[PDB]
Parts: sequence; C-alpha cells; structure tokens
Amino acid sequence: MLKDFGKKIKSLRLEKGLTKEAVCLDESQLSTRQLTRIESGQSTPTLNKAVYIAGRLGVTLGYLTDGE
Amino acid sequence: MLYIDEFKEAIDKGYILGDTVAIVRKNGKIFDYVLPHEKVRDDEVVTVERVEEVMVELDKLEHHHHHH
Repeated sequence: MLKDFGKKIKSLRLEKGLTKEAVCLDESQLSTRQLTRIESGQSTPTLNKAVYIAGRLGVTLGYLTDGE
Repeated sequence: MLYIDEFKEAIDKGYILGDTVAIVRKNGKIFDYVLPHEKVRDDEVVTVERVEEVMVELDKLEHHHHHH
C-alpha cells in the first residue's frame, strides 16, 4: 500500500465519527495499536489489513487506492 | 497478527531500538509488539523478548509448508 492510504483512512474514520476500536473490533486482523501506527505512517499496512480497514469504513478497496 | 515485514520495518525505521521489545502473544503466538506509552489490555499476555529471536520465529511463517 502507498503512503496516502494512512492519510485517507484516518480522515475517513474521523469524518464518520468512528473510533479505532470500532474499526479493529476483536483485533484478530488489526489491533488498535497497529491502526494508530498505520494512520501516522509509522507502519505500512499489509494488503490484508488494508482491505479489512476498507470494509470497516464502508468503502471499496479501489476507492482507497484510487483505482490503482 | 504480526508478520516479519512489519516487524523489520519497525526496527529499520528506528521505532524498535535495542535488543529486546515487548511482545503480545495471543493463543500462544506472536500477535503484536508494544512500544512505550502504547496501551495494553488486561487480558493481553505481554513478555519482553529478544528482537533477534522474534525475527527468527516470525521468519518461520515465510517458509513453504507442503501438505497433501
């Protein structure tokens, strides 16, 4: 995933009024610590974590990759 | 869920310095790392482990395991 992904998902999450806990749920795919690191750019998201986040935020993967 | 590339990134970028790091294991297996001032939940099992041994254990996941 490219570095703009973290910027997109942070702003989208905040816009929707969702917590990091609401995105990560049982955390088997992503812990709240891990999501925080992705949103700041500290950590690059794996593809599997990225598609998990997209589903939780209610958008397709292509939307967050801008069709790339 | 934590794989080798994510862990190596944290080392290479300087988020994990030195020879040991806090590790969360869930169901016995490496689940996440924990950095200073990140929050741990009461039912997470946390252990200070040697970075080089975490690397070896995570690299096991990268090897091909054939099955019939």
